[PDB]
Amino acid sequence: TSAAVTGAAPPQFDPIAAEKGFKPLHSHGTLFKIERYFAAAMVPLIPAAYFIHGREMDLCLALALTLHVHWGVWGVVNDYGRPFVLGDTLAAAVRVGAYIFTACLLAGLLYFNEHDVGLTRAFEMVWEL
Amino acid sequence: EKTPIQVWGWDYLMRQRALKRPIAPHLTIYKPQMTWMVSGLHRVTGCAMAGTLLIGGVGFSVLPLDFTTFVEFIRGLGIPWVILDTFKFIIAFPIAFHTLNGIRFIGFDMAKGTDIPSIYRGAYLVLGLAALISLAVVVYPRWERHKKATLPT
Amino acid sequence: AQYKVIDHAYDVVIIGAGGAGLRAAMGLGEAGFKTAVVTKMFPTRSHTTAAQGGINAALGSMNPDDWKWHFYDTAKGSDWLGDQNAMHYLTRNAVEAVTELENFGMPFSRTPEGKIYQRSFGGQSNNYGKGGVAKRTCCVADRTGHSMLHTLYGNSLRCHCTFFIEYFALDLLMDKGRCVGVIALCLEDGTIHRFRSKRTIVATGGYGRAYFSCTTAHMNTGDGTALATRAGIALEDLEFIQFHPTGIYGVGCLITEGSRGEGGFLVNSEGERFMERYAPKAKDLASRDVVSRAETIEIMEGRGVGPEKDHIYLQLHHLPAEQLHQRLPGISETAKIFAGVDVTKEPIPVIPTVHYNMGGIPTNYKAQVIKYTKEGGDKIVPGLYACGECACHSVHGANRLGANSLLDAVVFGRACSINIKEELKPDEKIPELPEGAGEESIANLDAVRYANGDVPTAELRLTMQKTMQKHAGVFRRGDILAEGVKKMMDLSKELKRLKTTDRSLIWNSDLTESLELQNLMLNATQTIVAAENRKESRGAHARDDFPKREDEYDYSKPIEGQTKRPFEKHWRKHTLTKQDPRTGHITLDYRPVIDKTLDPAEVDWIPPIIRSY
Amino acid sequence: KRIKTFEIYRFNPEEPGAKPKLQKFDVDLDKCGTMVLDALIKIKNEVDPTLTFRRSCREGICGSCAMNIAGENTLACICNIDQNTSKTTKIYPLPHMFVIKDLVPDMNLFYAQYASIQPWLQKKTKINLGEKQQYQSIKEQEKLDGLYECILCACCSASCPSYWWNADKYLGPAVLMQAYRWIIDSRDDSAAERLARMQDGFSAFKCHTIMNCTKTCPKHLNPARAIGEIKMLLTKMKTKPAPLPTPAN
Ligand SMILES: *Cc1cc2c(cc1C)nc1c(=O)[nH]c(=O)nc-1n2C[C@H](O)[C@H](O)[C@H](O)COP(=O)(O)OP(=O)(O)OC[C@H]1O[C@@H](n2cnc3c(N)ncnc32)[C@H](O)[C@@H]1O
Ligand code: HEM
Ligand SMILES: CC(C)Oc1cccc(NC(=O)c2ccccc2C(F)(F)F)c1
Ligand SMILES: O=C(O)/C=C/C(=O)O
Ligand code: SF4
Ligand code: F3S
Ligand code: FES
Repeated sequence: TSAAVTGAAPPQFDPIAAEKGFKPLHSHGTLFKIERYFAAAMVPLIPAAYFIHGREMDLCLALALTLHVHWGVWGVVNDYGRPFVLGDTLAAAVRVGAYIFTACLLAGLLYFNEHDVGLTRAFEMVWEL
Repeated sequence: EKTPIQVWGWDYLMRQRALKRPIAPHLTIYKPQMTWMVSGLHRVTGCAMAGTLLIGGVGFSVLPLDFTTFVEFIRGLGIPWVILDTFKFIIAFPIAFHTLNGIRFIGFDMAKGTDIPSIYRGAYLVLGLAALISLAVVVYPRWERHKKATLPT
Repeated sequence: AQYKVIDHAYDVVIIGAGGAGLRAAMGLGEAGFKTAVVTKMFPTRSHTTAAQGGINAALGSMNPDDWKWHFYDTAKGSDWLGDQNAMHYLTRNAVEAVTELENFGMPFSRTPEGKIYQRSFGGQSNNYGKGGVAKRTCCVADRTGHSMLHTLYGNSLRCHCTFFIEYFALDLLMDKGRCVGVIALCLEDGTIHRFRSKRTIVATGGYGRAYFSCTTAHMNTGDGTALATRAGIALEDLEFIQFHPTGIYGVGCLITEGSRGEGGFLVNSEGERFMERYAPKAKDLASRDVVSRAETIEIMEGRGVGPEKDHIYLQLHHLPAEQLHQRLPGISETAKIFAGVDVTKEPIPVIPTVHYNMGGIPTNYKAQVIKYTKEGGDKIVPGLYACGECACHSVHGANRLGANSLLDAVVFGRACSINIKEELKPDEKIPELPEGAGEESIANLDAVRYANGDVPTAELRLTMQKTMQKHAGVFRRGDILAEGVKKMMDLSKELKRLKTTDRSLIWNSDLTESLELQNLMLNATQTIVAAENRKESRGAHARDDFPKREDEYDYSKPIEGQTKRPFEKHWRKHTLTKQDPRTGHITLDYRPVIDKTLDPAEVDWIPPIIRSY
Repeated sequence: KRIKTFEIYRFNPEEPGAKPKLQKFDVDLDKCGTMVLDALIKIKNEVDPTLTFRRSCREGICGSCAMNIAGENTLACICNIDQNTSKTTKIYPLPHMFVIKDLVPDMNLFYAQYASIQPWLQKKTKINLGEKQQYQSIKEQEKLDGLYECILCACCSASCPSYWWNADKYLGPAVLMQAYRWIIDSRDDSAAERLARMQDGFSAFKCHTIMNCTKTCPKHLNPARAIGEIKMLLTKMKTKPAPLPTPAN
């Protein structure tokens, strides 16, 4: 029979009716600009360490190496750890564990170049065995 | 906060899961390629090193078993020289590759050399290049550790 | 079994989103109507996107030109079977139509000066038939139809018209001569829909798939013309099936006329430009109905080429790789892919293929669908419009001029808009569905779904397509057609021995196979009989046994003092087939060609002449 | 006589407790066209009419017949069947699309995303519609090469793990390809506010330069190049303006 319902217009995106209340110009461009400069300038660094060891090395390697890794893993987390699969409340928790990872790292690295051999040296020793 | 489209995207996935529709096969079926495998390995190396430096600083602090002692509760275990010398290579290769391949990925991030042939040379130029630096870092000291296992006069 | 049915209420509904479909869609959206666009694939997939050569318009970005000379050629190429008013309409509107698309942001190729680029095409000529070859086609190098269609789709979002995509139009909603809406099937979830609408546009492209070989889509089954037939509308000029000269030998992919337009020519086994014989003036750039025969002869007479002596070569290697890569990017590719041929080194294997249908659904210059009797002329069926290929304004008559179709889809689409924004009473409201209405369309579906026949949906389709090719070919003899119409009428009878397999509602492809057959029987059968009944030789149409073009006079000899032949003795008339779908039985009226302009004061009509190229 | 065999993904959505699977088909390469699509069409006609996929052009240009064949995303209608019959070719729908039936993916989210980038010309100085052309020189339209050609097949997008993982928040290469298309057109004025709409973290910055996009485009197009150019505009380097419409135009 043609005794049936009156339905609606199938889900569609209207890009102009959406442009109403929504502009927030909040640009991650500039941050992205710098995290790329960072690694860029951090290039001459990494070979310098093969050449020059010592105790100021250990510590700024660590410094830089933390920043890169922080940023980096933040990026890793927003990839693999996401709401559709995890559900929202747990996806926040991983976004936090990101910063826990920076701290666990830097504090752990700090420790190393104080009360152990250092990084530059930890390598030196492994090469002579 | 999400652009209006991202919002639409969300509801879409809600809708689509609401109909218990399947996801088309992906990593299981996609073809091994130099584009994605390099990129993959780049994370891996990326995270390998960070994972190292975690169980590093953290291990050795939360533990009463410092580095020096570890370094030789391995030296004192009759380990043949080659086996040790690829363990070094292994450690050197991450750092080698992630760095070179790293610079590459900046070009791409600036639309430099982003076309199949120039893409493919890089990927080889750098996969081989690292494998090289890596190897000379391992084997050359090992050379001077024999060049002095017999000084002429 | 049982089915879900859904009701929609829209001002206007458009069946199909081709070029014509979108150009309408956006006209109405723009003036604020509650449109609905129903189509059975994402709009960018319509056959319009394969269009290659260009779109005709006198901007003269190359050399001064007048829209009048373009009108000339249109009427000429039409072999005086077109309506001269429509052709008038088309041709003054063409400069706007195009530029509108450059303003909408189409990346037309460009002249050094900075204006639109233009190329020469088949059939066209300056100064009312006495200049050089006109450069009147505007083009995005070789991708013209594609580029345009995205542009229209791009702009179709800027004006809020609700797209019902992957929907199959089943039939029109008929209220004794009044069109109220459409019935449709929703592939994605099996639900039937009804569309109350004030107005209804059918814009569904040709029926090129009736043949074995064609340059057309798999989707081009002319289900528009099926809807008019099952709504009891008369169809017209179904014997005018254009064959495109340079189909690609193996598959049926088109190689744009634009390649001849740019220089490259035809060659036979002898290694000779045989167009110098058949068209001493235009050469390889005559009208397509001519050129297609020239090839069909050459072959028949053993000057054909290959290991089968049964196609001919299109040659372009004598041209600069520069001009080739730049003015003809796409064909260079398809050459390489299907033929395995490099246009810089070799020629391409080509062979006339069924291309366009100048036939379709009868309309005026106002693009409104019309019935017709001798008794009281032509009564407009209100609520209903048509444009593009499924249309027959007859801007083409017996032979379509090349690159005038994207034109006539832009222009009469755009006319669909302007001419409803002109006569819609913002007072009275949306038509009602009669009780138990639509129920017969669905009934077909049902039995076609569970059809326990014994000949499969696919084997049938094939046989008919073979039999169409053999009979409604380039050259048609009398006893062939009559033997054709014979077989064919057995086939429009085989439809009750029909075998189907997929019983499912959702994305049932075997079933849109079957509906799309049903809808091509009604096409092919009417196509073939109309062909048979015509005893003349004009445009796309050629007879072995009636080589002459029958007009009122005999315009070979000066007119002075000849006797006008009676309306029934000559053949300058539109063929109008009816078929009852239950029986499948065709009976044929004949409408008079419209010979008058729209503004006698602005432009003077063109009296029939001898067709020389 | 030489027989090719094909492995094809299958899902019957209407059937109760439904599961996807691979089905196997033998095909007579002697009685068949040179292209993969050809082979598909054979077995709907001659073995199995339930087998369902999308097709229109057959000339490689509609974009409908997009899928994954022997591991790569490409167009069935322009995919040469692997002659060697010792090896079995395997056909799957565009990866990580939600499937409707058999080889038929839900294309809607993709489409929307296309829409959201506003794929039409827009001008600050509003213009008389039917009147004279807008100036654009030949150097400036060549800039649009490799851009206007996208047939919206979605091959590239379905080949980008980023896009698999975050289809929802990340636009994807097909769409940014086109975004750029509009921002760099010398007749567009919205160039500044077009970039505005994707400045966030996930819209365009979630490209990790994997490069899969370019390697895969059946149309020999270059999405990454585009994306690269976008990231730049999103930061440092700038859009050019028009040269002025010359006098006597
Ligand atoms: C085949 C061809 C035609 C062609 C050409 C090259 C080729 C290969 N090149 C041309 C050129 O260079 N210049 C020119 O002027 N014309 C050229 N042509 C002819 C012209 O392109 C076509 O005739 C043109 O497409 C006309 O447009 P139209 O809108 O009428 O045709 P379409 O876009 O193919 O229409 C299809 C739309 O209708 C919908 N449809 C069809 N059936 C249904 C059903 N059953 N239900 C719902 N919708 C339906 C289609 O789905 C689509 O939206
Ligand atoms: C100057 C040397 C280095 C350069 C030039 C470099 C380059 C890069 C770049 C460009 C990325 C971004 C990935 C993307 O989003 O496409 C990245 C990511 C990352 N980097 Fe580095 N890197 C360097 C050194 C290191 C080192 C030594 C480590 C480990 C200790 C490291 C750890 C990581 C991690 C964990 C990521 C995660 C993001 C991903 O893999 O996609 N980086 N690196
Ligand atoms: C099998 C191939 C095609 O794909 C595999 C699948 C699983 C994850 C990945 N690789 C990533 O996922 C990856 C790698 C580097 C940077 C960013 C990503 C990201 F963002 F997550 F997409 C690769
Ligand atoms: O020659 C062509 O491209 C076809 C043109 C047309 O169909 O008008
Ligand atoms: S860039 Fe290529 S792969 Fe991507 S949608 Fe366009 S045609 Fe398809
Ligand atoms: S694969 Fe994705 S990562 Fe960017 S380079 Fe292509 S869009
Ligand atoms: S069906 Fe047109 S792209 Fe293959």
